[PDB]
Amino acid sequence: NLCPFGEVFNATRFASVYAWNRKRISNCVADYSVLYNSASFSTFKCYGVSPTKLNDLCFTNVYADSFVIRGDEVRQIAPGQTGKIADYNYKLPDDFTGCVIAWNSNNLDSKVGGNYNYLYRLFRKSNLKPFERDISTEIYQAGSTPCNGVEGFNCYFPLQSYGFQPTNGVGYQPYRVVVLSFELLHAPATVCGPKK
Amino acid sequence: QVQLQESGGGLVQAGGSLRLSCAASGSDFSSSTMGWYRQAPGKQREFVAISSEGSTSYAGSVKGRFTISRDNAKNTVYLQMNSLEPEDTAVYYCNVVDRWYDYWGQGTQVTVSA
Ligand SMILES: *[C@@H]1O[C@H](CO[C@@H]2O[C@@H](C)[C@@H](O)[C@@H](O)[C@@H]2O)[C@@H](O[C@@H]2O[C@H](CO)[C@@H](O[C@@H]3O[C@H](CO)[C@@H](O)[C@H](O)[C@@H]3O)[C@H](O)[C@H]2NC(C)=O)[C@H](O)[C@H]1NC(C)=O
Repeated sequence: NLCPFGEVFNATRFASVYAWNRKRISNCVADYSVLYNSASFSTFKCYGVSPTKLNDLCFTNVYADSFVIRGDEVRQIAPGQTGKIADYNYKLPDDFTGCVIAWNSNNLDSKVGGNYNYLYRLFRKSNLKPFERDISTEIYQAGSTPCNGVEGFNCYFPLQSYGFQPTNGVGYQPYRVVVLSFELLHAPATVCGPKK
Repeated sequence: QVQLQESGGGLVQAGGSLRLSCAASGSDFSSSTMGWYRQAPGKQREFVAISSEGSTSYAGSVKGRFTISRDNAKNTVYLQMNSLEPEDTAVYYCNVVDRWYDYWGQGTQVTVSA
């Protein structure tokens, strides 16, 4: 029947950005119209495809990538960004055709005295490849001296907590982000809209 | 859905030991990341000991005191907590990360008196 958009946007659990969730959506029909119109989503920006023309188009694969970040960091979910989220947590490709949907979730993903459940990676030796996921927890060597698995002077634990409080201003608030990833190949199409 | 079975904890004398366990069910925990984080009251939650697939990794004050082990067969991670000090009083939460999500335990209270 219809592609399962209830399962991705109204999921009970949203992942931390370093451990982002990829659900694959294939072999169904998808009405993106109700999503674009909804004022629930503050951010709904598409790259390389018009938001009007979503129900016309046909794609080989559509992936749903979903995670929770800070409100400032929503800027980094775009092709050709840099920053701690784009370099070390979630990287889009340069040739990214797809849509970035985000909304505020301050009321669910903050509790009083901080929500320490959501983390982000702060250092990595290289920047990530596109759509790469790192859940490693080795100590980052920031200095000349080797780390021996211990948080030391120039030896740092790579995952940092957001620690979302509701008293934080809007830039430091939890936003849930869904990334729709349209892949086009020389393969046959699997997901078209209602109008095709 | 995925669940985590935290077990262990309670009160101990300073210099005492403990052992925490966290057993994982509901998913594929091949090459997964398992270990413990602690939150003393009013402080930020900070990490204690953790194994991702490449390396295991320990907090600064617990090297030599605490030891992390897992058997992949039972999908359980263990934390042998020796030489306990009243600084170590915190709620201890296990963290399991599979291919799809990071999951947290509910938290076992560990309390050390002088
Ligand atoms: C994501 O979530 C919103 C919120 O809806 C809630 O979660 C859904 C999964 C369902 O369990 C809902 O029953 C639950 O409320 C969904 O949008 C909402 O759709 C519901 C109908 O399913 C709307 O309820 C209606 O409200 C109008 C007037 O408010 C009544 O006239 C109707 O009879 C009916 O009660 C609800 O208002 C609406 N909320 C918003 C924010 O628009 C949404 O459908 C869901 N996304 C997907 C794709 O499933």
